[PDB]
Amino acid sequence: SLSAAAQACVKKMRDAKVNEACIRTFIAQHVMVSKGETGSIPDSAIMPVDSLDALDSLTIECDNAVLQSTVVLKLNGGLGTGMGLCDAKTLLEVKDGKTFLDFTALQVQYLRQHCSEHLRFMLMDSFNTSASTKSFLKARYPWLYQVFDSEVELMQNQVPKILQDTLEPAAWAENPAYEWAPPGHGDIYTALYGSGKLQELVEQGYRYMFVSNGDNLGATIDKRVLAYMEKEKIDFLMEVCRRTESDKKGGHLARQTVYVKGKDGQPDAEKRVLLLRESAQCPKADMESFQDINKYSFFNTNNLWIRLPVLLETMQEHGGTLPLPVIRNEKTVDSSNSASPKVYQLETAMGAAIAMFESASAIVVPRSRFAPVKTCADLLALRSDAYVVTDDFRLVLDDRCHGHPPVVDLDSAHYKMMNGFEKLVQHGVPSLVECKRVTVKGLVQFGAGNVLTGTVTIENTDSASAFVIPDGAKLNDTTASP
Ligand SMILES: O=c1ccn([C@@H]2O[C@H](COP(=O)(O)OP(=O)(O)O[C@H]3O[C@H](CO)[C@@H](O)[C@H](O)[C@H]3O)[C@@H](O)[C@H]2O)c(=O)[nH]1
Repeated sequence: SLSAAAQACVKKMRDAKVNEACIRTFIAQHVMVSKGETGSIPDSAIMPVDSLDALDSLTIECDNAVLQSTVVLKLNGGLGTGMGLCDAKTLLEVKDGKTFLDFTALQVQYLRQHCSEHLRFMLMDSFNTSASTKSFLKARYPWLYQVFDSEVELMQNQVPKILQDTLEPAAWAENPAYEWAPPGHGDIYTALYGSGKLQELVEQGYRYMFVSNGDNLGATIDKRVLAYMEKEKIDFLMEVCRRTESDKKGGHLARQTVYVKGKDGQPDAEKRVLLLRESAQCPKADMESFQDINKYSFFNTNNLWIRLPVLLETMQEHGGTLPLPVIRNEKTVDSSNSASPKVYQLETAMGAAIAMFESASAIVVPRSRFAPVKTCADLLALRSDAYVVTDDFRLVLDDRCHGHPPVVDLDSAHYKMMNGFEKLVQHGVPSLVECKRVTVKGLVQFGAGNVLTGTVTIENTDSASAFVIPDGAKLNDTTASP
């Protein structure tokens, strides 16, 4: 029996024609929250993972059948609020004249010309990113546009922001659209299930799905992963990378120990269960432990593989939902206005599913399968010569980097927003391939042919005047300033 508040959310969602699966999923989360669940996973409750197989040790590729039964999906429904974006992040340029969307399509095309001509490709969009994405494909990749509605787009759900006190759905007279928020990428399972698409794919013979973030262009299908999954009989596989200094926004792997006292005579059998802990799930006042890349050295790339029939059946047996651990995000109904009421926005992360299948597992993969873009600082790295384009169109770190991406640090006051960062490279993107660390303090502007090497800091202590770096400049292990 639901409290009045929960019942009000259900009513609001029904009135707005929200899919039943999404409502059941959101409500179970609301029940948790009402009982005290904050979403936090304390350090005392988890332990490090010390042993995982490595993709580098694999060699056998899957058979044609298995490959043909694999669907590719790219997440594309988030906001780049932190980077001051207002539309799909994937529409931003990555290399001269090419956007994330450009390289994604080229990737699909390449696989359709080489691996499987009928490769099923999908994009999960939000209503905020849907139209922009469709129009881009229509003008640039018509072969994708023509089947956009039929097979490519998965529309994520929308859930109501709830008042922090009573947990009642919040109202915003000025702009009611602000009463709804995306539910996190963890919503993919729910949307796949509720729309009937998950069932449809399984009916058509699809058995696996390879999902990855829209910002990560180093991720494509590796037939060795499929063979490994087939053999080891794994239903869910998370690709994790050895954590570097640059991995601060995202989640890390961890384990807990479960005791399965199975059998007569045989004793306490210990069973390691894995789980994901997003930055937002670390108690705010214990963040340094989440930040210690030695304690938790396995960082989630969000390159996930899921066996569709199994996902479908476990959701069916569980009331038609995937009970992922809730993440309680705090904000105000009108993100911009801090005078607006405080609210909780319940979300889930796609990788949290690793805790939902008995045979779930993780695999360490090389850094080439992970080129993240969470900040403008990451965008700088991706744009610089540090990253290169492969033949199958993935963006990978240059060989000279040794799996070590440049540690970029830009003054949050001038470059956190895309408008600020865009003026920083207005005159050209500095070569960073031979650069291990570059920091920029104060207002600065790169000139053309700028080449950094070793550890380079650029200080503009002056402030009131943009320190414009000369053209052809060359900065090696130094601190350049006016
Ligand atoms: O409701 C949502 C929210 C996000 N996204 C998309 O899904 C990806 C989510 O990534 P983003 O918000 O940029 O990053 P995080 O959620 O902070 O982190 C994810 O990606 C990190 C690797 O970059 C992992 O370490 C984390 O565990 C994983 O949750 C992006 O393509 C988004 O556009 C959606 O489609 N819908």
